[PDB]
Amino acid sequence: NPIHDRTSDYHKYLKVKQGDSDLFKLTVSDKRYIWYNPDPKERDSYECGEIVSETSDSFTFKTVDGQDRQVKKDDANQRNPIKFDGVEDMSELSYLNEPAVFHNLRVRYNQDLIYTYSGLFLVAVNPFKRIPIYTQEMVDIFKGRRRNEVAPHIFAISDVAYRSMLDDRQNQSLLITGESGAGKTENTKKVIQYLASVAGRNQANGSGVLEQQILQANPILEAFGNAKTTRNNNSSRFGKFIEIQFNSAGFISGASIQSYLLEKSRVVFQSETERNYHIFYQLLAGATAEEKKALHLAGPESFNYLNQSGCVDIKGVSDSEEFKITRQAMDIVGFSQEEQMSIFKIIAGILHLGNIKFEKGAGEGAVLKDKTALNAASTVFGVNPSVLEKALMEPRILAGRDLVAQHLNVEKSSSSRDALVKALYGRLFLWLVKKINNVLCQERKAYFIGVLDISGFEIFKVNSFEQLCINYTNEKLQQFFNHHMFKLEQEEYLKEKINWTFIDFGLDSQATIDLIDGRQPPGILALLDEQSVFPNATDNTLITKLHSHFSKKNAKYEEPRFSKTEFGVTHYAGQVMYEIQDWLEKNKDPLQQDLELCFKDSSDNVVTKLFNDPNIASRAKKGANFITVAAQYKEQLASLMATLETTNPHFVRCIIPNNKQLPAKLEDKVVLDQLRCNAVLEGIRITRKGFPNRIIYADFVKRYYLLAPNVPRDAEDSQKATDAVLKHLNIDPEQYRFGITKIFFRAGQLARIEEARE
Repeated sequence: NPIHDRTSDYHKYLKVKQGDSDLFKLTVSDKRYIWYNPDPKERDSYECGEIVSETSDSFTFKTVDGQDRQVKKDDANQRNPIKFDGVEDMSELSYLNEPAVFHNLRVRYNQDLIYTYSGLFLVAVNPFKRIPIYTQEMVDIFKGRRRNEVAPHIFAISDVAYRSMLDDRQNQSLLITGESGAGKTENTKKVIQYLASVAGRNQANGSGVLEQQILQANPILEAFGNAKTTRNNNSSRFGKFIEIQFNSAGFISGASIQSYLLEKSRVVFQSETERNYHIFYQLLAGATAEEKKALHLAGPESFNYLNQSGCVDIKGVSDSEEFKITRQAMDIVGFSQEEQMSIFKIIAGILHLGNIKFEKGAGEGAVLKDKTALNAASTVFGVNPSVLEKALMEPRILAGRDLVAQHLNVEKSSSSRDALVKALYGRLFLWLVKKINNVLCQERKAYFIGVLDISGFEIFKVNSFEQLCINYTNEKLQQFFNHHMFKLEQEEYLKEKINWTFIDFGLDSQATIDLIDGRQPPGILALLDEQSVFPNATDNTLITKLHSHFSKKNAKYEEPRFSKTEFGVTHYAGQVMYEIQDWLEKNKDPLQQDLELCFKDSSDNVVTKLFNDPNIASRAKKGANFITVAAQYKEQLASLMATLETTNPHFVRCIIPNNKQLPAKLEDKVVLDQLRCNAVLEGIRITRKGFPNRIIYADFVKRYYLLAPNVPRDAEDSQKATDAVLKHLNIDPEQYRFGITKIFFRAGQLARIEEARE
């Protein structure tokens, strides 16, 4: 049942059902169409045309409503011949317009074919349905297969990365990106699944204990890193760089996980129709009778951190059941049964801190009249409720050389409480991953295949400091792609006898990067850092600086017309308006030293290494105190790229067909503007300067042969074996760059040579 049997699930679900015959009796076209739009202003809605007057000025195409508009060779989105509809590689489409590219994966999608190669890119549209293509029988089919040797699948790009590591003896990397809830996380899971198979270490068919530890380090991270949102009922609230390490033989020997940008806010505040992290709900419905009273728990709605968001129980699964796999995977990877209670006690404590309703007392300054929830909160932790009490409403400050206790109003006595909660969860999660690495990362890793999982550019309603970071990361990854293209493009420029004219891109992406992290002149991240060192500077002066540095003095910068708090940065994808607000606070992650030294000596074995160890409770020591959140981010990002540059990358781009989570719903607007949020199309357009028919070597030699007296069927060398149907037919040095060595083909004008009778 290989590529041979046409009645296998492989042919059924991953292939376009293959007719019979082949010759002049298969769908044939003898005319020409075009992609126009019925609505002039509305861009994302197109329709089939008809081209009736050629004249090299414009195209006077017919319509379907009977009328006859016009257009020239600047917008004419000439549609590809129908024999192309369905192609697995868009790298062959004679025309590369926006609608053309949308139509292909549109046809692919209606046939449940969600994977499609676009150049060196791997495109995958979220099916919102159960396609049975992830079986063990499926994995065995991709083993030892080549890209052009099989159909497009996450397994195809996985195997290829694995084979290259064994052959070229180089390191590999996968870059899976896209909007949240668009396919990723799941794709990256399939990558690990496949690799656990081909490079598995079990006698007969299974895991070798080690493999499971890896396969099980996943349920845990989703329990703390996932939650239901408006995009997906699982949606990842963090980025991650997973490194799968091997030995020389090609056997999986260990792995290591890297974490980024955890959504600390979700803990304290979930949005409408959304819910908090899974771990909370799995605990409540999961913990047995005695465990509930042990930590003083009650209903999943009697907690201020889980009730205001108008939703609790999700539609499709339970929670107590998935709490089984959580504690199950927790003891497979290795976590003391007591260390697991410790983890839960914090998850439980967090709930009670959210239940501390601060009330007003004598004039300003709050009062916790009802010491009910705090006591319980302080119980599970192991801290002094008395000192915790006033360390949260009467912290000391170092104003001058005086160190004075200070009563706080409700707003600031509540903010400090939420800041305490975030810090805890953000460190616990930072502790989880840490324990997992020491159980899976290694000492003498031979080679590794890395899987970067993070979202690309994203324009929300209100962009804040966390959006600046990822958009800053994307600017580099997108620069990494365009740069990687040079190297290769130049290579196959060499073995063609005739070599192409040196061509450069200095990459206009460097400008935006300078605007963000530049040193001299200072960039956003720089000016922001100088503004944070002062125990004084506000959010007004913060933006006052930027506007005085970049307004009318920087191309990528823009000052809003009527807005008094924002600024716009022109990225690769477009302009994004950023709101200032609490950047000055979140850039330092302040935590009143009293709450720090309050927890720093508690009764527990887990909650203490969170406050006592600088590897988890602090940042790099240089000059004054430790560094800023933005400083650490620039550093880690830079480190990420250092590794990436050492590897041979593969690019996967996830897509969502609709904002409703429905199958068979391919929205033009939604899907179309998503092919530009990413550029998977422009990736090929750069090769269009040479050849846009990218495929293997020469096929006109080994495909056609019936054509009228011109080229024979079998000639001597695949280079000039067809030395007539593509030259003496109105051609000369001006098409495909084939001298005497190697090349790829050119199909731009390909339409006059074939389309009628043989």
